Amino acid sequence: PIETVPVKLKPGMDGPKVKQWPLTEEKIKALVEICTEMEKEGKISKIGPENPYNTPVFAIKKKDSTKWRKLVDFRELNKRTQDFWEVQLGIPHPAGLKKKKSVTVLDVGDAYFSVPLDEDFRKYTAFTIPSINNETPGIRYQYNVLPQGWKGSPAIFQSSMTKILEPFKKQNPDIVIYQYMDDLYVGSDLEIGQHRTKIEELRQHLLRWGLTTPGYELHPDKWTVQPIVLPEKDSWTVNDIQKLVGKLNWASQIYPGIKVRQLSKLLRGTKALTEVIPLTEEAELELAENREILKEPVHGVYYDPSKDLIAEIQKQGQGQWTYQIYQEPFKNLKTGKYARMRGAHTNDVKQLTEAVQKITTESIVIWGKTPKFKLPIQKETWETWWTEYWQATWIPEWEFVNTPPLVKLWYQ
Amino acid sequence: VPISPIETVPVKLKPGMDGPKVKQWPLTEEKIKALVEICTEMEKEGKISKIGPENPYNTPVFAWRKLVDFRELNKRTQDFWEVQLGIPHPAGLKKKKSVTVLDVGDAYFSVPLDEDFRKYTAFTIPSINNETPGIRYQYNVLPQGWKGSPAIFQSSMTKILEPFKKQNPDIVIYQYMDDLYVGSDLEIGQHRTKIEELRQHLLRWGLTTPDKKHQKEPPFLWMGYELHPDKWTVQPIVLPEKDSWTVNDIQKLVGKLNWASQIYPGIKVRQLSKLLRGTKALTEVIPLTEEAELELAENREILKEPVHGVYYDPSKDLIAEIQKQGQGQWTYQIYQEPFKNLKTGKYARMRGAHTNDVKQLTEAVQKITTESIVIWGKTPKFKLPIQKETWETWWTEYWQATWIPEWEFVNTPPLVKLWYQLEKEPIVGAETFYVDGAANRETKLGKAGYVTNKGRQKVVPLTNTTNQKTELQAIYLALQDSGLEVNIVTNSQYALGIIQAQPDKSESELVNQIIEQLIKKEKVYLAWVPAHKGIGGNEQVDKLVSA
DNA sequence: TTCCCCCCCTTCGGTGCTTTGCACCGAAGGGGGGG
Ligand SMILES: Cc1cc(/C=C/C#N)cc(C)c1Nc1ccnc(Nc2ccc(C#N)cc2)n1
Repeated sequence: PIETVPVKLKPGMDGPKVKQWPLTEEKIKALVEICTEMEKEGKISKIGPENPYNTPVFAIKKKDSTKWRKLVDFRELNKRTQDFWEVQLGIPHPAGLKKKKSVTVLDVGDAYFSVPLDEDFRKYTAFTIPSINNETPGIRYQYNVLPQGWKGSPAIFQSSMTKILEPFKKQNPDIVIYQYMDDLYVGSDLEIGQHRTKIEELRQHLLRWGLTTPGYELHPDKWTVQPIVLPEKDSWTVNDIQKLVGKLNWASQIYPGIKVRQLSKLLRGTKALTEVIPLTEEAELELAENREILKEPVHGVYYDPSKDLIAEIQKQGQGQWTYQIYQEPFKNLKTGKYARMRGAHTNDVKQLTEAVQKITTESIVIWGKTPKFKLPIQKETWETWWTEYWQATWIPEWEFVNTPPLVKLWYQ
Repeated sequence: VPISPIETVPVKLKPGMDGPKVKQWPLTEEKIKALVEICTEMEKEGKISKIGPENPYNTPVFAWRKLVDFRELNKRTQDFWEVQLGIPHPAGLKKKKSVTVLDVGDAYFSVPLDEDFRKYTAFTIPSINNETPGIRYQYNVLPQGWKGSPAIFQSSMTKILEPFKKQNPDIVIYQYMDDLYVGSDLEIGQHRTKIEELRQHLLRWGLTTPDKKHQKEPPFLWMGYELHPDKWTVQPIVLPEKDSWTVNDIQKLVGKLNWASQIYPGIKVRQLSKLLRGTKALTEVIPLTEEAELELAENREILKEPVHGVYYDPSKDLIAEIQKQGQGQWTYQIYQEPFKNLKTGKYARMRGAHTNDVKQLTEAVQKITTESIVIWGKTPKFKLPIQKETWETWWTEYWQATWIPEWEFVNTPPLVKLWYQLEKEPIVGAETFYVDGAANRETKLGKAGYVTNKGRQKVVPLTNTTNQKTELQAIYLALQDSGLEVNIVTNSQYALGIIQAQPDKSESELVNQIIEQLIKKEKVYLAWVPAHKGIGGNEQVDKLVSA
């Protein structure tokens, strides 16, 4: 056989020259085993010292699967080939995927093994396996077939994927289809049993068409931008009204109609924090009006595809987190919270990894454009430990934050 | 027609450029006229062959034997991939029974160049003592002094050696400088057979490896270490004892101590490095203080007695222990068996202006974990001098996420504990101060004060201070004249960001005084309110400081 | 008189924010072990 699509970087830009982080001994043994197995089938080809490019490589696992899997950080090669996949062979993003009751995720990675990569491009997708203590030189390879985790791989394989999925789209026009990286999101309004049967039908259809394949449901109908609610107290003290005034001052930036001038009528003196204050009726009326404001939609909020989504994560203790996906500061496109799981005591970085995966999957479903994370964690700890509990086929873009968070205004 | 026993590696150039021309440079010392004779010998042995008028080249003679300088050409050569960038550390080396060194100096001229690229490495200079116009020249093998020659030679050597490494992995082969070191668990009775087989294998591919000197010479003195059969040390450390120390001398001493701190336990250089703050001239002599002299003598005390690390074993697991040293210094020992260390190290980086001890332990376990991953591949079992309850109380209430690998408590004081903890609820029976501090940018004058609920008021002036420091001093005033149980209200969240983190040491003495006061107290509660709203007594104290 | 890698400790500078100060951070020069 078939013609190879000419993939070229933008003029005036070089290729990826990123180094690779040291790996654990088992993540090197399994990596070598998998790479030799892929070498026996002509999927990767060893390269000589005339290829000055490199991309980082990690090893991960999958849920309910002891077998390891390889992963290549194409976060820079994706940026370099900005024009190719985005402009020439872009993928439309439906605006109705949100309304589906259930969304299931499937893997189409092995369908990418068939198409070989362009001859002129094979040098850019070069990676190396390191050695324990650097005693021996790292074993270098390059991709022969189309590579997983690269932006241009779906852009090139969409022509065949449309022919794969046309009969199912025609026979079942009540199911929406979306593709991002090697992930296929299928949206439907059916019930659990019918959805599972239809997913099995899709799996067997893909197997029959030629795909090699060796719960998992998400419900967008259970997602809602969380609103902020003012505290409710049977007994009101000076400390509580001070906290409420501070919270309303903080929230007045979000809502221009927030008023706190009547709240100061109860704090005209240097009263002690512990002592109680009876509540005046004007203050109660304004407090109820502010509560009513805190349910209205934010005025001036719109989604502009030109800019990039910015995510944030705040740890609220007890193994609980909050997040706010937004573009302009204090103008939240989406908010939410995340809680513990079946594990009694597992980890703190692992919970952050799961929260990041959930946030980015929801951002793909809602918008299709992955945000950038302001992760509240040490850079060294994250870089050292993220791979141990990360189960995904792609990597977001995160910048770490070193500021004092005084945000107790998200979880009570 | 030329010959080639191994595969050639294609090389390109940066597009749009051609071959340069270089001015004459002085020749070597041991040869001044023998260049033509050695060129004739090279042409006889096939490394060099004459050509026609290919393209304008002009290259000098380097200032051993003749060496052609391609420095101007090296700016036209394709970029290559460097093979070895991180040197192995001796601790992560397995214990070999015997070692043997072979010479591969001449084998560097036995890797054929690219047939398409041979026409670029051409020498175009005649003799010096005689009178000749000039002969032709081009390399049929890897040139010396080329940008890409070392990488190509290393790749070819690895390709040649890999078939032998496949059959018998027990023998390890390393290529440093221009030799080959072979280590094996076989005794000398059978080591020679393997050495002979390796030599025959290298000869089959066209390389001869004769060497006699270092086959019986351990230690090996490699990169600054003293590798023996089953131990390793550092090369001997020289400590200057000159009475007068300049800035450069202190820098040299602290660098040498940092290098020597990898095998000698309990080396502290934190006090010495402080002497270099604010001084940059090497001709300025900095007088020595008491703490610096004491720590310098302490460092000298370890180095007289020699100790040797042991070689790693992959059949066991490694344990890392951390000990405190005060002022923010930590020392760790990594060993696979007690009293037989694999490595030692120190950590003293001051990450941030305001930090405490538990955060330092968190930042110190990370370094050990990363170093173990780089060197040994497995994370070690930590044995920290901290209590699990303190760790939980700190990490469940801190905003930053963090993790520690499997670690066990060991009782060896000084233990690491959080000195003071605030209260989350207002105290019953505690006077509620309302503090404020104001400053002026023009007059550089400020006023810090507080008003209590009982009616007590206090204001103090300050000079050459900013608003943040005025507010911190107002909190200081609130803490000074108060009971054990204290409630405070401040309208600035910067002091809240400082105090709430609960630091143990700071680079500003005011915060140090604040912790010194908060240690004596029993229960402290700090609250934040927005200013400019006349909330509580904040308006009164704001008026007092502003008027 | 090179240049680069690795490591460490200050100094410096521009962001991010608590706002012409203050905190955090990376990268620049010096000091070590070699080519
Ligand atoms: C880094 C390294 C440096 C030299 C030395 C280079 C130089 N000069 C020699 C060898 C063979 C190696 N490579 C390896 C690999 C695995 N285990 C070991 N252990 C080991 C190291 C030194 C001695 C000795 N004597 C014995 C065993 N060395």
